[PDB]
Parts: sequence; structure tokens; C-alpha cells
Amino acid sequence: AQTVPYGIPLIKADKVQAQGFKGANVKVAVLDTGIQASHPDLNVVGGASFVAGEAYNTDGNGHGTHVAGTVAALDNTTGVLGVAPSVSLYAVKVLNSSGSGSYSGIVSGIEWATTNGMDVINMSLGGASGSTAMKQAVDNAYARGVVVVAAAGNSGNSGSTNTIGYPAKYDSVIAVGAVDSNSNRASFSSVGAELEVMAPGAGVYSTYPTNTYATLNGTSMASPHVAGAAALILSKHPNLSASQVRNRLSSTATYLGSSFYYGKGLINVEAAAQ
Amino acid sequence: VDCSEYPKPACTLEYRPLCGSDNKTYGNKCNFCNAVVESNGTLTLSHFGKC
Ligand SMILES: [Ca+2]
Ligand SMILES: [Ca+2]
Ligand SMILES: [Ca+2]
Ligand SMILES: [Ca+2]
Repeated sequence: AQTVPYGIPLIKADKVQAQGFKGANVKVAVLDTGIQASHPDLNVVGGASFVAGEAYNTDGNGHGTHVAGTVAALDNTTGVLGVAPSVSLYAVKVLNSSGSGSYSGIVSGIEWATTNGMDVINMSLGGASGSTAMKQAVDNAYARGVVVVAAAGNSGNSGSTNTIGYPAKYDSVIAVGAVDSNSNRASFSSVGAELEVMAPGAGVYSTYPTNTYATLNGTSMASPHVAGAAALILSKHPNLSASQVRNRLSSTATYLGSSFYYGKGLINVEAAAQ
Repeated sequence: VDCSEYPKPACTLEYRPLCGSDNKTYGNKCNFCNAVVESNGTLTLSHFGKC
């Protein structure tokens, strides 16, 4: 039996799927710890690895598989259901089994995704400083038509301090914060001027290796709901530019509070895909 | 905690907090291990979960 994780109806992805738009012919790259491609509820059609000694299609951490399932778990009789279950899903391994990585690995993955014609990049990962090359790579991806989405950070709040990390903080990247099932901001969700939109990031159920499922927390879990939403929009309106997709997501979001804490609010893909 | 494969600047953004011996909450093991390296190995793990 298949169950529908709460994020799917919360962002209104079920409404868009019901219209017949499920991300078909949209290429989404998950830049992460890999994806367990042999999982019954995922269809990984390609990718690449920039982590020495690890293949693109395995995931010794679990994080990448979970993120991928929020984007794209198959619509079938088992497991869960992704936001955009018909997307062409690519695993771009830029983090190792320990869940860590180098900026250069990430840069190589972003470049691979751009060169190989991905429509959407998801980066459920962050670092304190970023790098010149990472800025260049996301700017190049976005300028060449890729919607680039990243988890905002899990550094919480502290007065007026901006706690957004990189690559989320780059202007070419959509920084995604986390709410829970009550649409309340998760306390760990990073805050600041660059925070753009929110999506479900607390208690998110998705695919996990080996051939199973798990419930995780983090802005990592929020980012793929937005990547999936971008894919739904593009599957319905395939000639939109990356900037148009991005603007649809932010301009139709449900206001939740101060933009410092919530950005424009919770994405609403039904409104965004109108 | 085996932090031998650190430092590494980028980490996943899974929130699976660890509480350091410094009473700071680290977002996940990757964040914690980077902090251990920054401290030249003085930082240890007090317990899993937030402080
Ligand atoms: Ca499979
Ligand atoms: Ca399924
Ligand atoms: Ca940004
Ligand atoms: Ca903001």
C-alpha cells in the first residue's frame, strides 16, 4: 500500500497531480549522498559521482535517498509518493556516506547538472562560507536555465543574526526554510534576508536505504518539496524560464509571518502552477 | 566519535542534533566533527540530542 506523506497535500501538490501534471519530462538532479537506485519506490535514470570510491547510484548515508523520495517517490502500490513522481531523477553524488563533502565536489556536481541539461537542482546541504567556485557554479546554472534550490540551514535564530548558509545564501539559489505539519516554523530553521520560501521540514516521511522508509527532520527535507514543486510547474508550463518558475513559487506562497523567519511563506504549488 | 575523516566544509542539512561537551548543540554529526577539528580535539560528545 502507498501512503501520502503530509507535505504533498500541505503544499497542494496533490491538486496539481490530480490535474495530470506530475513532473513528466522534467530532469531533476539531487546533489547529495547518492540515491539507492535499487529502491523499489525510486526510478533513478542517471547521474554521476564526484566522491572518490563511491558510485552515483548507491547511498551509504540515507539522506540523499530520503531527499530524492520527497521529490520523486513513485506513484504506485507501495511506499510513499513524491511531490513530482514522474520526474526524470538523477543522482549526483557530491557528499560521502558520512554526509560530508568538499566544496569542489559540490561544484563539480553543479557543473555536471548544468552541462547535462537538468531543469532543477536540489542541494540539501550547506556550509558556513561557500566558495568563489560555488557562487560561479550556481550563477552559471541559473543563468543557463536551471532552477536551483537549497536548504536554508538549520542554525536557528538568535536576535537579528542572519543564519542562512551557502549555497542557499547565493542570490541565484532559492533558500528554503522548514515548517512542521501545523505550518509553524521549525525552531532549527535558519533565518535572514535571503530566506525565500518555506516547505515541510519536520517529521518528513520518505524513502530510505535499504528498501525502506524513515522520518527525518531538517531544512534538507524542506528543499526537495520546493524542487518537486518547480518540476510540477515546468511539467505544466514547459517554456517558463527558471526565473519565472522561481517567481511563481515565491509570489503565490501562503504568508506565515515576518519574511526574516518565513520568507514569503509556505509554497502553494496549485497557485504557483495556475 | 570517529571524526578522523574531517574537516569537510559541507554537510547535509538533516537536523539530528548532538550536544557537545561545550554544551553547544551541533546540527548533526558532520557539524559536530568539524567543531571537534576546530577545537584541536578538545571537544567531545556529551550526548546525542540537543543540549
Ligand atoms: Ca528502483
Ligand atoms: Ca510509491
Ligand atoms: Ca538564495
Ligand atoms: Ca527573508
